[PDB]
Amino acid sequence: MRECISIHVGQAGVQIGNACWELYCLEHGIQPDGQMPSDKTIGGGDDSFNTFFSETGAGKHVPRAVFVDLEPTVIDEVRTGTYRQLFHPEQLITGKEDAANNYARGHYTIGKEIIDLVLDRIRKLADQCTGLQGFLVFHSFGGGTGSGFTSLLMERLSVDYGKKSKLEFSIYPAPQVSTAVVEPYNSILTTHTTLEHSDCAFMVDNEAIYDICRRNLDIERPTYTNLNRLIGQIVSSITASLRFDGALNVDLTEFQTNLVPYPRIHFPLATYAPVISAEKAYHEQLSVAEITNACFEPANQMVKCDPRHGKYMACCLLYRGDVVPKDVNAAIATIKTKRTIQFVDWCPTGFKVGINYQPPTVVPGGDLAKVQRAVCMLSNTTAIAEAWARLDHKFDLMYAKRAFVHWYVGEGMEEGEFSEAREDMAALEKDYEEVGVDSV
Amino acid sequence: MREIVHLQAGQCGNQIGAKFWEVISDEHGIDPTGTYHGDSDLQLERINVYYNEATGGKYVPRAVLVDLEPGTMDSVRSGPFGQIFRPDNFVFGQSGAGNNWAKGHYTEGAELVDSVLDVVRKEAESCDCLQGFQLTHSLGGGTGSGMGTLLISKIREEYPDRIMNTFSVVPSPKVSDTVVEPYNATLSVHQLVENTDETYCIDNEALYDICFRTLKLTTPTYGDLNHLVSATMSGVTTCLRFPGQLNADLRKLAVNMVPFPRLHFFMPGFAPLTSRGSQQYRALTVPELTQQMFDAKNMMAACDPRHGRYLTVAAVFRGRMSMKEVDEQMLNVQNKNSSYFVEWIPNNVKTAVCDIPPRGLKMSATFIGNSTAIQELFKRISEQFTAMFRRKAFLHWYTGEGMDEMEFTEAESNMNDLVSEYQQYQD
Amino acid sequence: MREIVHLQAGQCGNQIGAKFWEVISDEHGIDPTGTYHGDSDLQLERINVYYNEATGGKYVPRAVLVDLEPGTMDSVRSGPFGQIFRPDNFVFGQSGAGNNWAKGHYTEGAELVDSVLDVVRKEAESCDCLQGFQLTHSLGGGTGSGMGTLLISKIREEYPDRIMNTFSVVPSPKVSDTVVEPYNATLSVHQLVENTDETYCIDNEALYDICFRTLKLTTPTYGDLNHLVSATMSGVTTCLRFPGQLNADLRKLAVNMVPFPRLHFFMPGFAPLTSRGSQQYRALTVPELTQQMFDAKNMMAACDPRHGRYLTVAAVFRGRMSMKEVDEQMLNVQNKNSSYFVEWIPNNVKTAVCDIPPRGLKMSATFIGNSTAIQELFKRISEQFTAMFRRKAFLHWYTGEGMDEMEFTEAESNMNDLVSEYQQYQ
Amino acid sequence: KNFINTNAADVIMGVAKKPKPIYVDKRTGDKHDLETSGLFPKYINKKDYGI
Amino acid sequence: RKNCSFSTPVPLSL
Amino acid sequence: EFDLSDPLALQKELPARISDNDMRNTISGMQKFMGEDLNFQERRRFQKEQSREW
Repeated sequence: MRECISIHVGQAGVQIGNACWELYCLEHGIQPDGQMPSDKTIGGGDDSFNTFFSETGAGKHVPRAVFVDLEPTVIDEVRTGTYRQLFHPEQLITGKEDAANNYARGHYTIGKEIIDLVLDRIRKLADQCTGLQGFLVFHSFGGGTGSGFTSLLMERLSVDYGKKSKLEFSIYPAPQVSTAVVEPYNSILTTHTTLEHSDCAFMVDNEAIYDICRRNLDIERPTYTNLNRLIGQIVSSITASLRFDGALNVDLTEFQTNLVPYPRIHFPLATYAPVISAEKAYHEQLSVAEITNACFEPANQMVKCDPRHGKYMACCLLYRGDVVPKDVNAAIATIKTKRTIQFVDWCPTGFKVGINYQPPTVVPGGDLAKVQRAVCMLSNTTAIAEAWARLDHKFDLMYAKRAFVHWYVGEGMEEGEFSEAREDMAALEKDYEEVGVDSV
Repeated sequence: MREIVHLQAGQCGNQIGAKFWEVISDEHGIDPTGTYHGDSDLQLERINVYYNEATGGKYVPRAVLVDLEPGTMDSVRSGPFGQIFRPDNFVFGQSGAGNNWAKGHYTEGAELVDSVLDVVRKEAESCDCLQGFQLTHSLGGGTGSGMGTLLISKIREEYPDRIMNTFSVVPSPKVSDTVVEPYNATLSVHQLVENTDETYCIDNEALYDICFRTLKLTTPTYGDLNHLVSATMSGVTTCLRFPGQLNADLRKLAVNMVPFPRLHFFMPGFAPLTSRGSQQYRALTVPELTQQMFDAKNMMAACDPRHGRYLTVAAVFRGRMSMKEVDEQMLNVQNKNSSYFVEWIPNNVKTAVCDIPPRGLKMSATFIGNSTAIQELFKRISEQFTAMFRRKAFLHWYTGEGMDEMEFTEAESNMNDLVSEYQQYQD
Repeated sequence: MREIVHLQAGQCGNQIGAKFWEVISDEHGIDPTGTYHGDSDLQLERINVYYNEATGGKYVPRAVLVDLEPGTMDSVRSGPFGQIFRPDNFVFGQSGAGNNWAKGHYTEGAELVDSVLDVVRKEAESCDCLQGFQLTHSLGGGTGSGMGTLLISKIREEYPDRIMNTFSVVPSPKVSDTVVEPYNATLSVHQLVENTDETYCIDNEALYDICFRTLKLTTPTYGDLNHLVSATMSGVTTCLRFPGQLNADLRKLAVNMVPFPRLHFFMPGFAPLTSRGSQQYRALTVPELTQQMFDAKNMMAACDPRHGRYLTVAAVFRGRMSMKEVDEQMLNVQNKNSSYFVEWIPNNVKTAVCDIPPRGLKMSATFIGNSTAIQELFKRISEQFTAMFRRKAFLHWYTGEGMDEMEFTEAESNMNDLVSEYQQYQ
Repeated sequence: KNFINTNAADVIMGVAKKPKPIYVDKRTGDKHDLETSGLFPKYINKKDYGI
Repeated sequence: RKNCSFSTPVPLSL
Repeated sequence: EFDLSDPLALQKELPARISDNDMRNTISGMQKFMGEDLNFQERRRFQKEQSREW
């Protein structure tokens, strides 16, 4: 039971998938060639891997993942790497020519070309699950296939699968740095068309994770390998109440009902507290209440917007390690007494707790410390209403002179979809306003 | 799987591309005969972008060499790597043009255009998914610019979805060696603007200003001007042949550069060039590479972007290098200097990281930049066209080929639109 | 984190720019070929103040050497320490000014400020958090004084918050080498004060009052004068590069020394100067450092505070001493000379202590201090600019280079007021 | 000639180029056309069907 | 000295 | 990836051309150029000898 079908899309999605699936192989017993070291028990000893790994007859475990891209050069070091024998070859879908930072190329022209091939592969992985909790989506708004075809993945998921839970992690574009020039046209048009189709949507951006690896860990110059390692330690802590023994269990269904109050507002923000270096855990005792306070800290946040600008609509705390169910209570009661955190008026209950026994795993040659307790957090805040205002700013900028609009009009797409998907977002800017008013 | 069919025309086009293939063949471990003699595995994985396969494990390029005189085919066939080319790809006519756009376009270059289009249609349909073409030519000669624009017109009327790319060596203004060159160059820019996706501008004046000032060479030649054009002919297409942390093909840089379909004239430059005595005094870090993409002396056009506004900007980084330090230094150049950047595009930078550096190197960097300081490249051609044209100067050489003086007058004002189209975005 | 770009100009700007960079490379342990052969590990800590770092362990100085003719500057490239500077930093024109402040300020020197400001912006934005540049030049020639005043005018405007230090080599009244040197130097000190923060004065006549009267050498050289000049150029920035008990960066050495931004003219002096046959007969003791300073023999500018008032006085001690001896000798030389200090500033003596001694030594000191006894330095340069301009002595050398007679006329009208600014404390 | 305003009229008053439908297989992207193959029904749509 | 053996056409050669 | 964040990688490094006879300076590595002239002075000298004898 408890199966989860991971869907990775884009070069960002593939390179995050390579980080997570190395973590999952080490977390259970799996080698890089599929096999366990021999189980040395009677029959099947441990069946904990069934949420992520299947099993053939012979003793080979094949992941429940689909790796999607439109450029061939990203999957061809998954196919000829260390983990080239773990993946069944048909799970790794490549195109022949990529979407080239166009939403329109990735939605109408090249994405429709490749949609029905990968919705045959997710049928086969969803007919192997006795109980399916829900999918996972790993994308980035910036690219063509990370925005265009990913937004059309969610739309044809809603037709076929109904009200099945479709989570998504995302790389929202950064405020100061940026890869590309055409990213506001991409990022606006996909938040408009995934808006009624997605259940939940966690966001991080790469500039904030830059601020932690340089500062909290003692690793100057972090490559994307060090950022992708931290993303796998959030996905693992979301799904470790499904595989390892817990005191309080949390599913993948208890996040949408506890952080998404209103239909247009499904945008929580991730945080992970004891990300620390091996020279500076020789000195610090990591208690249960010492790592609770450091999910609310604006430095240790994982997006480049301060929660103090807004109001905490809810929370979701994920405690992982050697904790006590009483010292979880002994820290939450403290946090509510500060006046530098401010819960919204119509949420007097606030929280959602989760306690799990298996401590977080040490990857050989990784970044962090061998730590005995940890806390993950997904919190939903009104302080994201400052993030679309820096995206309405850079859409209306290049749209009032209509730069780059010819690269989307002749690419199979009419032009009135530009001047309505920024009007559609214009209600969402006032919709985040009225939940910021107190009920006088 | 993403093949590139090379086209190259004239003495300028056949002597640039001969050195460029000496750059690529070493980069993929190919001998002078053609056989593979490399060491890694990534050298033989995406070699089909540029190379076909012959029998016995020998690789032959997808290059079609075009010329109107027969004396620049012997120079290329018997050069350093002249034995790697298939001999049917050489195209040559038995009488030249002799610095004439009309003989290139109508008289002599129209009997030769229908035998190259039987060659390229045999090499373009032999690709599994053809990404696009290339060109390498000069706007000063007869067969580089006359028939070299007749070819592009036939391509983009036949393969319109594919990418057409050009590495134009537009004529150098103040080291010039042809009286009749501004007729050739002014008549050739209407054919660039309607039939190219991208187009790069190269001046041989600004290739000399690298070799005197930067590299401190004693006696440079044209072998060290082709040596620099190939440095940026390979950095644009290095994310198609080698994997990276962030990829960019020839199309993704085209999606992200041109905002309006008439504004595609760019300005290349290659960063880690070091003079021989200053070679030991420098280390290869990331801000050593973004201090020389963006240095205004480094650019391969003889126009200065401090006189205009950067519409968009590219960058291609090669090596094993950090994604934070890549990203933090391009925000750094945007913020110190924010009057060289257009307002209505908030982010003006596209970035891409490839893993496999040039051979023997640790890090490397390449640039492509779009400017409103490149409308100062055409007004110095217009001033030397209508100064000369208003007294009907060399006109009998062109009108007696079957032309008309109104055909000049439209190429006055079709290029004078691009002066004033680019001008309204400086306002 | 506190880099100091070194900025030079002229023949004197290179012949001070050579010997100074010898004795930092011996102070910080650097061979003739650039690399490090040191003993301690305090000799690598704060060395980024002056040296960059290339590959292989190579520390190349952050120095710009500027001239208008290459004749005196070939001698710098082939000296004992001429292979540690990068060859890009040498900026040299093909036609010099040559004892004409007008040539260097409009015609030739404005055509040479084009590429130095590419070079100095390379050596300033390479610093992580720049502390400030530093000048040293001659006021006689037109390379140092004609264009070097125009270097300061540009870089004070582009980088306003940073620091501009100078060692003005203003020429002596009685000994000289140029007829027209009042015109070269009176003209520059009006354009000096608006663009500079802290100035000194190094007169070479005052150096001949040392090597004859204190070091007892028969035959001095300029190489035996740049030893003394650069013994103080290190002595100001010693707190920067070596730790102490009570530090003083060059910001802090001015903020206790400039009561107003037109009171910035200080006269250096230096303690361990002793003859080779008189070397054995003195103990390196705390009173021996402070008895030679306030003696009028030692000061590096030919101008004496018997006429004037010690307005504010500074002190920089090097060596590992006991600071109460520093504290008591200052007070017992402050109470005795009760007519030699003003009284509107009650405490006038500023202090620092640096552990590392100068090389081959134990203890030493350096003095920084303005007075009204340096308006006499400009009473003897604008008495001879009005003994020369009143009947137009060399004027056709000046008006025909794109000038006006107002630019001379305003220059006396600073000397009747900036000197009269100094005068009111008498 | 006003280029900025006419470059926006050329995209709004126009038609989108509909693609020729193409399907893939094999997991290496072998692409075939849809109509010419026997998958999508085309030939029962003819006029003289069944007569 | 000019050596045009490669470039002469196969109609016109020695 | 300690080598990216060494404190002494700038010391523990080699320049791209230690001397003119170094093995890792090929055409694609753009440190070595064809038109630099080290045979210039000897060629000029033997040119002058040839001129004198003619």
